[PDB]
Order: sequence, then structure tokens, then C-alpha cells
Amino acid sequence: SKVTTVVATPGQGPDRPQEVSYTDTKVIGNGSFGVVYQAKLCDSGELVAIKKVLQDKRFKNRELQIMRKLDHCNIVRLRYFFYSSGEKKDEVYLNLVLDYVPETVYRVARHYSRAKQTLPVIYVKLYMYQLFRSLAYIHSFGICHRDIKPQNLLLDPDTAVLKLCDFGSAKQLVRGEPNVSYICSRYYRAPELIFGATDYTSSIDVWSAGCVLAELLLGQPIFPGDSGVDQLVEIIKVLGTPTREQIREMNPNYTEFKFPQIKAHPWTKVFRPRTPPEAIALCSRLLEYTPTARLTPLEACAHSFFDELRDPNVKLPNGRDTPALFNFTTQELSSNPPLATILIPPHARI
Ligand SMILES: COc1ccccc1NC(=O)c1nc(-c2ccc(S(=O)(=O)N3CCN(C)CC3)cc2)cnc1N
Ligand SMILES: [Cl-]
Repeated sequence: SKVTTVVATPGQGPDRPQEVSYTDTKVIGNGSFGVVYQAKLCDSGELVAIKKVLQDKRFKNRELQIMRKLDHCNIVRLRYFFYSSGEKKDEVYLNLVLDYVPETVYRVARHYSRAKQTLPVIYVKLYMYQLFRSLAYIHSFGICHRDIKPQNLLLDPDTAVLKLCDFGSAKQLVRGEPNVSYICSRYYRAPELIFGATDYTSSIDVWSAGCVLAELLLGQPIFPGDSGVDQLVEIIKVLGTPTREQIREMNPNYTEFKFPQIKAHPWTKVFRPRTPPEAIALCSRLLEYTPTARLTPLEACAHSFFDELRDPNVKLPNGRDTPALFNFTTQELSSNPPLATILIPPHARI
């Protein structure tokens, strides 16, 4: 039970460093950036994660910049950040200390799928709405996550609160400056990115969210490509070959083979017989080739598949109340404020 103490700036708040003490630190993850840890704050005993990434001096970290300006019930909070050096030579690490949320949609969905069960539709509605809520929030800032996938959706199994995490691929999408095409995890990678587009939009996140919805409905990934290019083949096996005009809207500069001519597969045959009609309906307005065709995250939240969540009597399966789903801020409703009439049901207004 060793106690580590660091001088950390508060996450959102003002640049006033304070000493923060934590203990009980375990490795829990890693990647190309560095290592991820769990720890307990000696103060409040609250659990936290710490993403530790090698940060080159003299050049700013865009994940930190993006995270300092986010504050949303469905996004993991950046509580503190701090620097530290070691294990290496004259290298500086940036540490993000984030709220710890214990579960992920990936692990949940794997447990049902291993037990050959479908995750109940109520959980599908709860997870997907909160994911769409977080997207509406970051997209109103022009920030695009670029890594929506089941492992980056944290869950509290008791409150069913969902929080979006891992902002190591997020970027301010600025109009006219290009962006890299090979982002997003393969299975959740939108088609314009596979077509090499570099002027894509936030709707690549909405494609990803549709892949997750579809995956929850089906109990397995809906487009499991065994490469960056075979991903497109899997997509085509459901949506059929994209029309010449659809290829233009995805990226207006391309010749990728020509693909064999394949008919679109009807959405009803894509899912299992007892799949709810509004789930399939919602899904088909997300998994569209034309990136302007897809729903915005707010419109998705307004979808009728989510109406059970707007019911005043709804409860979680463990008898408890649903998390807070109607406290929209004006920034959240900014893209389409009229949608408030559907999104804040009567029983939830003041
Ligand atoms: C790999 O993680 C990242 C990579 C990049 C950026 C951010 C993150 N993570 C987070 O930000 C974050 N992660 C978690 C989190 C939750 C569950 C898991 S677990 O795999 O289910 N598993 C690991 C082993 N353990 C013994 C049990 C549970 C892993 C991690 C919680 N709260 C967070 N804030
Ligand atoms: Cl909020």
C-alpha cells in the first residue's frame, strides 16, 4: 500500500496545480501511446484510471486539449493531468487521471454472446441513447471521436450509466484541412474512410454507432472484415454495391476495382426474427453510404426506438430508476433546438 503523490492541474478548472495522492495502482491496459493504470485517490477513495502517454516536449497533446473542454454526464471526466519522468531517458510523460467506470459494452456483449443470449432491448436502448447523447455533445464542438467501438463505451452495471472514453483519436474537424483516412477500428470504420476520403465529417462517428447498434442486436459484429479493404466487402454484402453517386459523396476522387455487382440484402433478413422494427429502422438510417444521409446524433436520440426511455414509468431491470436522460443543455440541443419537444418529455420538464 504505497502512496504516490503528484502535482496535478485540475481537469476542467483553472491552471492551479495541487498535490494529489493516490494508491493501489495496477496496470489495466496499454497501447502505442504507453500504459493505462487503475488507482485509488487517497483522499476520497474514489477509483480512477490514468492514461500515461509519452508526450514530446515543445509540441502540444491534442487529446489533453480536447479533454479539458469536455463536461458531459456520458463522457468520462478528466479529473486531473500531470507530468512525470522515468523508465526511460530524459523523456516526459503526460498522465490523464480519469474517472474509473468498471465495465464496458464489449465485455457485456461478449458475455451474452458466449452464453448465446441477446442482450435485452432495454439495455440496447439505454446504451445507444447515451452514446448518441455523448456524440451530439462532442459534435456540437466540431470534435469527432474517430474511435467509436464497444471497448470504448464504459458501463456502470448498477446505474446503467454509459460514458465514452479513449479520446486518443479524437480531433477538431476543421473544414478544408485534411484528416487521415486509416482511423477507426476496422469493424466500425465508415465507408468513406475505406475509400480514402480525407475531408470526411463527424458522421463517421454515426456510422460507427450504427455498427455497435447492429452488433448489440445480432450478438456479433455485423461487418467483420479481415482487412482494411475486405471491410468494404463485408459492408457491400449488406448494403449492396454503392452507386456511382454514392461513391462521389463518400470521396470524389476514386477508382477502387469496381466491385462485383451485388444486390442489397433486405434489412429484415439481416437481423434475427424477433428483432424490434424500430431497431432495424434506426439502424438503416445510420449505416448509409452517403455520409449526409445518416441521422445526426440528436436525431438518433429523437428516434422512436428510444420512446420507452421517455416513458414516465420506465425503470431499470434491477428495479432502480433510469439515469438522467433529459437534462439537455442548450449546447446539446444546439444543432436542432426544436428536437427538444421530443427529447424532453412532459413529465421531465422542470
Ligand atoms: C485501455 O483503456 C484505455 C485506453 C485509452 C484511453 C483510455 C482508456 N481507459 C479509460 O479511460 C478507462 N478505462 C476503464 C477500464 C474499464 C474496464 C477495463 S477491463 O478491460 O474490463 N478490465 C481490465 C482488467 N481489470 C482487472 C478488470 C477490468 C479496462 C479499462 C475504466 N475507466 C476509464 N476511464
Ligand atoms: Cl449534460
